[PDB]
Amino acid sequence: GIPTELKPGTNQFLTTDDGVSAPILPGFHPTPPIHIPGEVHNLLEICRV
Amino acid sequence: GIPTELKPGTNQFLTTDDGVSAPILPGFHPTPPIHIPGEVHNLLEICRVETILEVNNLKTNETTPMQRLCFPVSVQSKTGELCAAFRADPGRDGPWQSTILGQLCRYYTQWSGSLEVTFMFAGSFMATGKMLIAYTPPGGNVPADRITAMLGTHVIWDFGLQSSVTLVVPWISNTYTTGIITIWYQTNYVVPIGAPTTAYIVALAAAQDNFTMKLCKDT
Amino acid sequence: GIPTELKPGTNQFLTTDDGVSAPILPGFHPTPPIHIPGEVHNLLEICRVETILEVNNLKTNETTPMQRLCFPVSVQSKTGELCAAFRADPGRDGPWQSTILGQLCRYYTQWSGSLEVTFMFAGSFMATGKMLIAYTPPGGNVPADRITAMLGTHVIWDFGLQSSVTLVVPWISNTYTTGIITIWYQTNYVVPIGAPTTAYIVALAAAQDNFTMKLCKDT
Amino acid sequence: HHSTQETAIGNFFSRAGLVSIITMPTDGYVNWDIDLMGYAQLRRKCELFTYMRFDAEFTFVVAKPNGVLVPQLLQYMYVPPGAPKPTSRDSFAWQTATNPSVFVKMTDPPAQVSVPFMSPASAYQWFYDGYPTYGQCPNNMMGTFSIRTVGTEKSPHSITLRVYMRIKHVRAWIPRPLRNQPYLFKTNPNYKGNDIKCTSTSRDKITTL
Amino acid sequence: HHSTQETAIGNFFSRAGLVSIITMPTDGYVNWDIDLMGYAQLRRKCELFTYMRFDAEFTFVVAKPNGVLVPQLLQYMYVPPGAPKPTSRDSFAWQTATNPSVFVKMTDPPAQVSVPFMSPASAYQWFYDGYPTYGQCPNNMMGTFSIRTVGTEKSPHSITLRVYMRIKHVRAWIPRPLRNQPYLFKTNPNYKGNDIKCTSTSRDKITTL
Amino acid sequence: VAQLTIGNSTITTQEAANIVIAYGEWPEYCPVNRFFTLDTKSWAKDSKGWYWKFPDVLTEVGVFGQNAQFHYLYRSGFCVHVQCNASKFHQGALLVAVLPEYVLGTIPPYATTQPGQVGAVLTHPYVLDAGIPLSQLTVCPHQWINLRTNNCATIIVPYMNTVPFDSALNHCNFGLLVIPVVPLDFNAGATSEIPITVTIAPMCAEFA
Repeated sequence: GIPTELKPGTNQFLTTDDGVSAPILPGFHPTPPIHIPGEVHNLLEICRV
Repeated sequence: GIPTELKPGTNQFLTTDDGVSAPILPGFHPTPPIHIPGEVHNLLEICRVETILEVNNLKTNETTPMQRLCFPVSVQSKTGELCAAFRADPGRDGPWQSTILGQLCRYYTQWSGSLEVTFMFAGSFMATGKMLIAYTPPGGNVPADRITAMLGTHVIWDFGLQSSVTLVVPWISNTYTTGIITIWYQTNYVVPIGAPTTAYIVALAAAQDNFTMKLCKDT
Repeated sequence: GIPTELKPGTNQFLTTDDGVSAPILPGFHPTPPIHIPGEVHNLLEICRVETILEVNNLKTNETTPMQRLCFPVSVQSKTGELCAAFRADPGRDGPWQSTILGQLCRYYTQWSGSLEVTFMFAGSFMATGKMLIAYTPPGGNVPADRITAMLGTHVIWDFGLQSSVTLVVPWISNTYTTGIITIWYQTNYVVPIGAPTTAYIVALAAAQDNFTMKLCKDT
Repeated sequence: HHSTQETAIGNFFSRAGLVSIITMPTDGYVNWDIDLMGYAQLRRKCELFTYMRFDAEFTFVVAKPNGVLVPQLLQYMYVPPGAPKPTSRDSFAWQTATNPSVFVKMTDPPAQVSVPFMSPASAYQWFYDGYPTYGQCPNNMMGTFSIRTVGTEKSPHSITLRVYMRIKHVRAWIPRPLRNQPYLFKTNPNYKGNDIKCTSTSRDKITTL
Repeated sequence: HHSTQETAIGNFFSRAGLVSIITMPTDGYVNWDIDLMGYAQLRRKCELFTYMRFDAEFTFVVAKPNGVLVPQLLQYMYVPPGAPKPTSRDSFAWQTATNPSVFVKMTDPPAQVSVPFMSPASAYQWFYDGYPTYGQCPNNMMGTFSIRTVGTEKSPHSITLRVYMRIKHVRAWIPRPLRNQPYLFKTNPNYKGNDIKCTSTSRDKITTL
Repeated sequence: VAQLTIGNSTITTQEAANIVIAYGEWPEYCPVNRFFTLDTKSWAKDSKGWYWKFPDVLTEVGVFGQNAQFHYLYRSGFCVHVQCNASKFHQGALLVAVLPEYVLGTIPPYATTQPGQVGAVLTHPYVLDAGIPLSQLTVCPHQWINLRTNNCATIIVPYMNTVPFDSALNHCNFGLLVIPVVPLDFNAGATSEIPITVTIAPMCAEFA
């Protein structure tokens, strides 16, 4: 095996990390979305009425 | 060494992970496969064969279960009356437990598609008549008379010319929605001398080419 | 550092893994090899040399084991009778324990291929006769008379011209299948004055070019 | 409108489930031989076809009778088809070099062993019509596992473990009607012929929809 | 029809098996020198050839007399061919810088050491016909391992460990008949000449098939 | 109408282009050709069903009874032809379907699992004496004999085994079931028993 190294910061649960996790249902297919009118892309479209 | 980092999620045994593991016999050579006919690539090739429904599932036929596949027409019956009726859900109990479509729909949760129900006459050659195969759309009411069932979707079947007619249910779904099918006596049963008075019909049922299902579940 | 993840299967000592480990002497230079004749690249070059079977493995030859390699023909024997018989499995006990083919087939589990059995006459020069080398196919019965053994697969061997004949067993396998070989007196033993009355035959046995085996196993 | 990947032959047989549960109180060794048809589930599902071909993947979750863990060292020995089984706790077969093993502590993530396709034929078969030589039984025999605690003394810790098993690279042939009767034994397709439970449940009148 | 890779010379010698078992009760040091011909297995298998050339790969599984583990620190010292051995627990040879060592705790995955080809000749040999200068013995001498617990006091923990050994990069020359007689000593090919066990087992009559 | 002549035997069937090829494959080579006609079974009013084991059914008749008992290896296809001869005053329906690796079950001795050329009868045909229900038998290669319209049914079966060569005296590859789904009915005075004739014909046989 390749030599690795463990820096400090291991085994910590940071609540605001964008980390990819293992899915619970690998073979599942979600229902594909359709076109529904009135999509909000940003909250500054609500602050202009 | 390179610097690494251990995220949360370590040392957990998830039961549904496609992870490659270390083999136990590295130098072994398995026996290479040969051509054996009849390979199943998908379970929807088993859900497309005509299997026999169990329409005559009364309380008295539990002792002699060979009679549960055929339901009788007769000569003493009048005209314009009802012969048999059953719902059109492959999931729940009743007649559709006895087919292969209603036994693979116990291994899943949601299904959606179209069906087809095929009938077959098994009477004498010298007899003839007419039958009415009425299909009530889902959410409606069961007809009380033939003249109300004639206005819906129905197929006129005379067994003097053909011996088998196919009725196609347009759409079912599951997330009540029942597709009630009734068999009406159009004309009475006529028969010459020597041929027997009674006959029997058998019913077949399978799925169409747009019947899919998802969310694997254990019974 | 990069984010990593520990799957199950950590800290396990599997005894059959081809894993590279840290050397104990990094600056050492081993002695570079030279050319030595007779390199064995595969164990199937050892299973292709004619070694001596042990056909005469009676109960009385356990004290003087030098007599177990040669079985006698004689002049007092009649015609049309049996000389010797043995099975054709290299795995199990009996004669084939004493060869190098039956000692490398104790280190494995499944084997399949063809063999060859070679005989060799070690009698006087002035004597002659004929012998019948009959091979019963697997699953059949042992012959009781020469005229039934003649109808199968057999080789007529007269030792007045040749001194060695080779018989090829077509196929064996192991996952009863026995390839019973019998030696029949075709003609009696004729001999002039001065030459001795008895003789001896030795048997050799090795594998063909399509004899493979698998699933390494310890004895 | 969706795709047809939830009914592929591979995705019908995923999601490893429990196949055994093994205790070991305070003998000292166990022999669990590999079998699929030991539970009512996965026997009815693998008998939908006739010829299957797959390898496996095992995992040995191990603990005490109530949850807790102790620093104990364990050995799981795999016996290939055609080798003699260990008879005692200190038999010679525990040190035979060709039967592979794994050494795993109890305070470790669980072990994971993958066994390839072991048959001399080209596929497994659950139904054999003929005779071997006495019962109508086939000759697959996937293997045998053996578990013991290392050491020359009786360890003062009763151990329980369970064996999970996945199935990879599935191919099937020749479908078959699904079994609708209860099971009696694990070798033969016997039923209770004194009463036949009907396939469907009953209703009163044929026109009572 | 299959390939011929199950009878290659490399795959005949894989799957590391046990070569020693070492106790250390409550002296305090052990000297196990490296030898192949210590067990009846792998002596009969390596004497099929005459000249072999390989390196090794060791693994030290270590525990208590019954399974359990304790937080103890250990030292495994490797002595090359031609160096003086440690005589006492606190000899100077334990701190010689050129004899390499490993430091491993008991609550750790086991150590793994790889030893290269150490002979001054071009290959090993198990059979020497001539004389060294008194017995007909060769001069390979692969090495010596030495094991102790670090510390200046007697540790109150009796330790047992076993040494597994793989063999990598095997080449062989000049095959030889396989030994069929029992062994008596570990240096010479002696047998018991008062009785010779026959190679095959017997039958009654030559025509009794 | 036509008259097929293969070997020293001949049979008389009409031109019927409704063969069923099992699993969509013809039998072929690269891993004794005549029409053997078995006994005729009498379909009564309350018969239950019959089954024949293959190739056990041909180990007593023909030279194939001697080819199977003398040679070890064996590999072949088949061609089954079943026909029923009834008038236009009888009614009923039959289901004939092959079934690979048909294992029976005890409520068995050697007379029931391998009945030979005569064939045995079923006791509980709702479960096929094997635990599987009758209603899903049509996943196998099947064909309907309905006495109203047609009187013949033919199935072409290719070779189906995991090992390319196999003994003929121990193993039995598939069975062949004939079940009266809708029973026979007539009035009085007509013929009480209807005959059913089975015709076998091997295709691309090999012997080693």
